[PDB]
Parts: sequence; C-alpha cells; structure tokens
Amino acid sequence: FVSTTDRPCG
Amino acid sequence: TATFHRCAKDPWRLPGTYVVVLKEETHLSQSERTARRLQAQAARRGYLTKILHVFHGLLPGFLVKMSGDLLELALKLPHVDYIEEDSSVFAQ
Amino acid sequence: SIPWNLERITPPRYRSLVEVYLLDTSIQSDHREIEGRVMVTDFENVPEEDASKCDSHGTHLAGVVSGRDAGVAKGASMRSLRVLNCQGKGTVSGTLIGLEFIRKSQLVQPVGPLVVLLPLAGGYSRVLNAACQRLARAGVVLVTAAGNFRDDACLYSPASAPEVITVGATNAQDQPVTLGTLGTNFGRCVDLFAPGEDIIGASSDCSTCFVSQSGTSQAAAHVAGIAAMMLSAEPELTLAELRQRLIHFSAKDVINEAWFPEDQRVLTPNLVAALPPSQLFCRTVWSAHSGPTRMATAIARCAPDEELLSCSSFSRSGKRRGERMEAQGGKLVCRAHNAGEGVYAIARCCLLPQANCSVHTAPPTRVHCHQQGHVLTGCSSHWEVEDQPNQCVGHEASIHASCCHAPGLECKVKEHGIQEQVTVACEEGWTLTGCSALPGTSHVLGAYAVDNTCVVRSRAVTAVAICCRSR
Ligand SMILES: [Ca+2]
Repeated sequence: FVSTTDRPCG
Repeated sequence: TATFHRCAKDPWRLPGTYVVVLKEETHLSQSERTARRLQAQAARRGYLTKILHVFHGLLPGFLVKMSGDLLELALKLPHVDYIEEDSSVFAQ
Repeated sequence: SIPWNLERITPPRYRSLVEVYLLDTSIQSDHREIEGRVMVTDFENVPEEDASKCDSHGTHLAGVVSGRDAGVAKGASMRSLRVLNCQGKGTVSGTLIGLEFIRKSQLVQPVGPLVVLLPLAGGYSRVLNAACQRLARAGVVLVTAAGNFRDDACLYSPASAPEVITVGATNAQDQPVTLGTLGTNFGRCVDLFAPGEDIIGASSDCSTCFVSQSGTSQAAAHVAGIAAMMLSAEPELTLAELRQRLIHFSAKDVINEAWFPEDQRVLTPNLVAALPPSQLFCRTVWSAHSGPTRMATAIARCAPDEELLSCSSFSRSGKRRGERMEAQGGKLVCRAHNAGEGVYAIARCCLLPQANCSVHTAPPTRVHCHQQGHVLTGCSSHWEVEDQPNQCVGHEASIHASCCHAPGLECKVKEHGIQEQVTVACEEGWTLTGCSALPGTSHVLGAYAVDNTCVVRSRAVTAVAICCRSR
C-alpha cells in the first residue's frame, strides 16, 4: 500500500 | 419541486461552490440566462457570485461560487431541477 | 517471471481501435512502460493543494492498463485528464467538467469504442451518478473503483452509479483486500472483483522503474484493460453485452466470503475478473432494500437492451409476501413484497436476441405458456394473506410466469428437495434463468441465483432451477 493511494502488502 | 443535496461524509463537503442542475430539456442559452439571472438577483442582495462553468453535453446547468445563503433564491429560479454542494473525491 | 495479477486474469485456456480515457493525477508520459501510448490531453481541473509524488497514482494506473511489460491490454491507446491534485485529491465538479470534456472530444473527432476509467471515489453524489449515467446511455463504457473503505460501495460515487462497471479488489490468495478498517468495498453495487493488492506497475520515480501499489483503482485498471481487449475483438458490443461477458468470463466462487460482513455476502458477487479465452448470458441483480412496512416494495431492473426472465425475493427475517413481474415504462420489472423486517428483489437479467418475452399471471395439470414454441424461463409467486416443463407450481398463491418466444432456446427444469440452505445447479453449458423455492415442512425466507446455482434458504425444502441453452 502507498500514501498516494507507506505500509507493505502481500 | 427543485431540491438541494450535499455530501453526507461531512469532512468531504466543499461549501461555497454549488452545481446547479437544470431540467433535461434545457438549452445552453437557457442555462446561461438562468445563471446570469442568479448573479443579477444575488447582486441586488449585495452578494458577489462567480459562474465558474456552464454545463451542456451531458447535463444542463452550471457551477457557481456563492454563499449558501442564496440557495432558496437559486432553488426558485426557472428550469432548476436540483442543486448539489461540491464535494471532494479521492484517488483510489 | 509473470506478475501474479496478470496470471490470475489469464483463463485456464487461452490463445487497439479502442481508446481508454483516464481521469486522475498528472502522468509521466515519457515512462518506457507507457511512452508513446498515452496522449496527455492536458485538461486540468484540480483543487489547490492544502514532484514525483504528483504523478505516482496515474502513472501506475496507465501502466496497469497498457504498459508494455506489466500492462493488461498492451497496445491500448490512452488519453489522460488531470482531475486529482498532487495529494490525490479532486472534486465532483472537476470530474463533471472532465467527463463533459470527454464527450465533447468524442463529438468533435469521433473514434472507436470508448472506455473511461474512473479511479476515484467520493460519497454518493446525485450529480456525478447522473453524469456517468447519461454518458453511458450515449454509448461510452465507464469503469470505476469500488472504494477503499471496507464499506458498501453504494454509499460512494461513481461506484454506486447506474450503468458503470464497479470493481473491488482482491489479493493473490483470492481474498478481499482488507487492512485494518481499510479495505475493498462490497455490496450489490460491486459488479466484480479484480487483482488489486500487490500490483506491479510503472513508477513515477524514473522512466524505467517499477513500484507495487494497491487499490480498488488497481482492480479497476485490470478491468478497463480486459474491456479494451474485449471491445477490439467485438467493437459492436453494447455496455449490457460487455458487462454480461465480464461476468461470464470471470472466475466464480473463489473469494472467501467470510471476509465480508454477514449481511453483504449474498449482495456481493463472487467473481474475479479474467480475460476471455481465445450464447445465453444471464446476470443476477439485487434490489435497493425496500423497507420495514407491511406494504413495502423493492425493485430490481435490467439494462435497456436486457430481457428479464425471472424474479425472486429474499427476506433475512422469513416474513415475506413474495414477488411478481410487472411492466413499467415499457419494461419487465421485478417487484418483491414485504410482510416484516424487509426484503430484497432479486432479478435475473438476460441477453436474448430474437425473443419476445411476456408475463402470464394465473393460479397454479395446467401450463402457463401454452402458446406452442414458447419457453418458460422463470416462475414468480406472491400472496396477500400471511398464512411438466412449462408449468409453475404453487400452494392460495398467485403465480407470475415469464414466457419467451425463442427459436434456439431450450429449457429444462432441475429440482432437488431435502436444513438451512438447499442448492441445485444447471449443468455445464446451460445458463440458470430462474430460481425458485417450493414450500413444504419448513418456512423458506428466500431463493436466489448464484451464477448457475439456485439457492433457497429455509429454517423439507425444494429448490427449483430453470436452465436454458441455445441450438
Ligand atoms: Ca454498478
């Protein structure tokens, strides 16, 4: 996931 | 018959800018007359208004920067179908 | 060496003149993934902000749609409108003026089929739903994101809009993207799901670099590309026709419905988008809930060029007064009656050419479509007080058969009586046109179709499925 949408994913 | 609408998610509202939407069968020159009629009567009450854009091609109407105080006045304009306060959209 | 999302939308058997408009942020149009394929219109309507960050969202998404290595529909032409600012924020008015610009571009210099991608969302808007609708009746295909709030997509726009494909996201284990209180939206306003978590695309950091992003707009991006390829193989497709193919070619029953609120699992379609490999199409439509009155009606309706062949209802309570097919504005429509907690109206909306359909309302060995050559496609049933192929069976109840004159159509009725939930599915190659419950030793609260499976819920119960094919 990113701020423009900062955590990770999967 | 003309109604007002505004976003329910309260922090997404954008007061002061309104989308005046006229009836289906309204012509672009009718929409501009109606929009300048608003500024005409809003000027009489000492309010300044800015027509930011007049719509045609998908829906008939215009986009006006004004006080919400004029919403009773704008709802009674001829050809008016509904008015909606502008609100925020976000990237998904 | 193939991204999980691109493999997911590849069917289990697999072997341009379309333009794709995109409304969001700025774009790095000279990124090697999208360079040359993405005309930046330079239209702009963005609010004032309260550089590589500005175009990250749109660069990624143009890359998912048509990027050379990581795009779904490589070789698709794209045009870019700026409606979201550097913080990912825009307005409804900006998005109207943007949609209006697309339609006037199309009148002034026509082209082929048009696919407008709306990778944005705000709260339910009357005006934005009207504009998407009137743009869609003009013949333009709009694809939108469901929303990132783990909510009902009907509370958002244009996700809730009539005649827009609304897409929710799923991850690499075929489950709904959820992240705390955030996650994909769901409900009757979501048309299907698509890969939307851990999606690799063009990163606005360099002309060559890549990033992994997540969002219902990433799911929307796979579908705009699937539709772009779909519309080049068959440019004549109407939007009703496209959405039926989008549903038909999806993967069915892979999502773990347990990730959705309990009440939204029936309302949320279990479809994950996929490209077509290298017929009678039906989709199930759920109604905007009616109410708690005893005189309460909800209405589900089909597309303009879409025939209505069955109609059913579901009350979470059980206290229901059935459903009936009625003509409104010249169109068959499905209406469900409450006793009463409230009820849904579940319509079966099919694409049938060379077929005239008609409703025959009569009591329940009679046959309702006695006219030779006509087929019985669906049986409805409603009553007022609360206490053999072309035939509808009932108990005191008034029946509403829908009968179509159709040359190639062939229909058979499978049944299976038995408990909480009874199911019966049409055989592979047949399409379920009608799903109904036969009463007995147990009160039944509803019967609804799930792709080609008929589902009746009770608290002896018989599920009754009508299946039809072509020849
Ligand atoms: Ca929809």
